[PDB]
Amino acid sequence: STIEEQAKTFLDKFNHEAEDLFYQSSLASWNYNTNITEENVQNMNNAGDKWSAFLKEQSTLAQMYPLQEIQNLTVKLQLQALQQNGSSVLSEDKSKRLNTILNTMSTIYSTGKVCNPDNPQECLLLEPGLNEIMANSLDYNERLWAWESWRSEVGKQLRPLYEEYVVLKNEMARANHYEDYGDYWRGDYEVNGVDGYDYSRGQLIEDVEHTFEEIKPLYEHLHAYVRAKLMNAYPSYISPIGCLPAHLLGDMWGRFWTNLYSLTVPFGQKPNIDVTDAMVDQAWDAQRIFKEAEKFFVSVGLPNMTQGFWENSMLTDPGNVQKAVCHPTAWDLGKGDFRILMCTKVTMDDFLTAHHEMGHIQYDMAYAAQPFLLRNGANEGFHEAVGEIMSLSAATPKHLKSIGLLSPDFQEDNETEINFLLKQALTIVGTLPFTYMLEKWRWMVFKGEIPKDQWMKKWWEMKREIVGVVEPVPHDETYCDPASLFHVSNDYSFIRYYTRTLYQFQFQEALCQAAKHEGPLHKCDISNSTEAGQKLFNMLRLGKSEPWTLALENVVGAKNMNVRPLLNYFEPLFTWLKDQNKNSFVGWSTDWSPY
Amino acid sequence: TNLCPFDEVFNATRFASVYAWNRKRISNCVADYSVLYNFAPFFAFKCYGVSPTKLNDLCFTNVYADSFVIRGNEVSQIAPGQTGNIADYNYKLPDDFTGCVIAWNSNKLDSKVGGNYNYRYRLFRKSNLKPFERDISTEIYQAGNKPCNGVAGVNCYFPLQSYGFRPTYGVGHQPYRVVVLSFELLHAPATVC
Ligand SMILES: *[C@@H]1O[C@H](CO)[C@@H](O)[C@H](O)[C@H]1NC(C)=O
Ligand SMILES: *[C@@H]1O[C@H](CO)[C@@H](O)[C@H](O)[C@H]1NC(C)=O
Ligand SMILES: *[C@@H]1O[C@H](CO)[C@@H](O)[C@H](O)[C@H]1NC(C)=O
Ligand SMILES: *[C@@H]1O[C@H](CO)[C@@H](O)[C@H](O)[C@H]1NC(C)=O
Ligand SMILES: *[C@@H]1O[C@H](CO)[C@@H](O)[C@H](O)[C@H]1NC(C)=O
Ligand SMILES: *[C@@H]1O[C@H](CO)[C@@H](O)[C@H](O)[C@H]1NC(C)=O
Ligand SMILES: [Zn+2]
Repeated sequence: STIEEQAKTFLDKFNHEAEDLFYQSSLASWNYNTNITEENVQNMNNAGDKWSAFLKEQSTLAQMYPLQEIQNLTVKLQLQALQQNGSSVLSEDKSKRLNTILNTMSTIYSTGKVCNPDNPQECLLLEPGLNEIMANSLDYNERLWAWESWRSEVGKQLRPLYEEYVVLKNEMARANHYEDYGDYWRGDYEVNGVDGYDYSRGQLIEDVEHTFEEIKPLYEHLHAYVRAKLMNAYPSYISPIGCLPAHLLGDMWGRFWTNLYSLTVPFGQKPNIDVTDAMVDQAWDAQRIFKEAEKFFVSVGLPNMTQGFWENSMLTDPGNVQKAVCHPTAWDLGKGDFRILMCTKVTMDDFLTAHHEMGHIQYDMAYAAQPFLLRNGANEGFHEAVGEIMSLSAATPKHLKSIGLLSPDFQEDNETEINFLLKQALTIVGTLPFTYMLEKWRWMVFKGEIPKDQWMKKWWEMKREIVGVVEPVPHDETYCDPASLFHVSNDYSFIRYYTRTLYQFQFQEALCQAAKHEGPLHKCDISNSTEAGQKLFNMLRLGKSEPWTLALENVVGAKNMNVRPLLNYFEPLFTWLKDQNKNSFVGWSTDWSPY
Repeated sequence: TNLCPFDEVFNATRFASVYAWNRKRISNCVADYSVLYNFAPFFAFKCYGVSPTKLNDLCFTNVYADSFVIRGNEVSQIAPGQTGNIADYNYKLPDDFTGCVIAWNSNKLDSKVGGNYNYRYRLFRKSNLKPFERDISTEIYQAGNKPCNGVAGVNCYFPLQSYGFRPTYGVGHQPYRVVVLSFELLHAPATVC
């Protein structure tokens, strides 16, 4: 009996036991989220504890195999997934310290109450009020006050915690045969052992920088346009050759520019295509919304929803009789059980949300035959890419006209496509530099290229160099600006939003070319096409059993990220922006300051 | 008139597990095969060696009826010349089968809220079974070079696993009752007609 046969037998037993055990935990979590009570919390906690204990005890037996004597790729991948030690190689007291640090950072961010000098008992917390006072506000002093106060209050309480967090995670990564914790994060895009599709952990940085170099000119033009319009909005506050202040971007951090559409609209007289009135006039409901999206997937050539999907899913708000979480979610409980949790209203946004969630569900159903540990996307950025490409084709005017939501007496105008493209670019292309700079900063901090006496200075000069955003007032080294974000204080990776954005348009262009589209890329529709559906299913069926480079070549025909489809998508807006930027300066100077 | 007792193997309160399947002999009676249509919705009604119509104009020495409960995914393995986890370790049909395999969904009887762990199947048998062999032995399976001393641990596994049927799985993982009828026409006078 060779060690490989023993590994296969162990994997069979583990698969059966894990498939039996994980369903109970998933069902308990669904029961708690659907119906919030006290017994449900206890049941969910017990199921989670049992699942975690089983996984730990199976990993402990899993390290028994050398893994150097296995010639089968599937067994090697499953054993590699099972054999990872995680946060257990380090000592026990250090583990308790790390857990306590994580918990205290999480609760500090969660509570984060902020008072005001106007009245001792007029405090505004983060999720209500502060987001409103930073998004829909127009006053300079008020939003400046909010931006300074929240960040000063939060960041001057997490710096000692964050330093110990960093050193403990670096120690754990070093004990796990990794250079640093940033390398531990980067290890998700690593493919080795397959000739012709070999990927290194260090190639990700080079590829990301190569893509950003091509991205930069369009961002510069959009930034110049927004700068001119916002200078028209704010008199005697924005230098024409300087950088945009941080607190004027419509968000606490500047992640999205989608709230700047009101100030920056090409042709404000023409309104965008809103369908809610047409949906209400025809007496639509949540059932009709989720039946018109199933037909979209059927017309492409993909399977339709199972019989239990309609019986078990919650597609309407239960009301005040019982409390449920309103966040839309696609649930894969396993053993052929797929559900969707959503509180659907009769609006146009819920149409696209339903399409996104059903795209998630179809992706989950695609690889239901794979082993338990190989039932996932090829990497962390394919679920969202598929969801967004599904929701992208259902918003075109042609699709709305086909389903009758738009009157046949309707023709697109050249003043509407530009406006729609700019509105979408304020959300899509306006977030790439932020994500890139944040992830680069955390990678540099983890690697140690930034000494502890240079955190804030390096942060706020990289912000000026890469993003083109200047701080309102100087911040001392006692501040922790990046910790204000949700994804920084809760130990989440922040690079999937870049690769996912690129994959969106790569997949969209591939499916557009497969469907014989004739016009521009922003009016493409994959409905009624079966070859595109077959080509997509060829990759969806793989799951996580093959390298993501091979899957990308299966769909697109290339083995690496490419930004050309995004530029093809945004070309008309780019030409219009170049046309309108004849009498303005493109670029910014970092030496200029507002203080 | 003396009719064969097809109401005892088709309509029974409880069936048997796959590894210990129930076999019954039928002889010296009059077979009314159209009665088998009293249920009506049948997930599988395959017949090998005989016409799709049952041809009530046939006489055989005796009939054998085998009953068990499997998943909906494993119904396709009950066929001559098939490989898998059920056709190799639990129940095998000969390459020259002459009989009919009937299978129907029984989710409302064999599934319970919280699990139904009364149905088991054999795994790691160490060798393929010959046609019509039972093997209800329960001993620790040894996959390795260190002998097991009668107890499980490391490379020593209990051969039988449970199904754990529940409502709200899906037709792939739902209970299915399977009855296999075989006709043995081998010498002697014919007593089943
Ligand atoms: C929610 O849980 C409570 C607590 O037992 C129960 O009484 C109620 O019936 C549940 N509601 C639903 C819809 O299951
Ligand atoms: C790896 O094992 C699986 C079954 O566990 C088998 O189907 C596959 O062919 C094996 N790989 C190779 C390259 O033979
Ligand atoms: C996991 O930790 C155990 C405990 O010493 C060690 O033997 C094993 O080599 C480790 N495996 C990996 C992949 O780090
Ligand atoms: C949904 O799937 C079924 C299952 O084959 C099939 O009849 C068809 O594709 C769909 N049915 C309807 C009524 O749309
Ligand atoms: C797709 O096919 C359906 C039915 O064949 C048809 O009604 C519709 O106009 C076609 N086009 C779109 C964009 O739905
Ligand atoms: C139940 O038994 C009757 C005979 O009493 C039979 O006609 C019917 O088919 C049985 N139901 C089954 C086998 O589901
Ligand atoms: Zn999503």
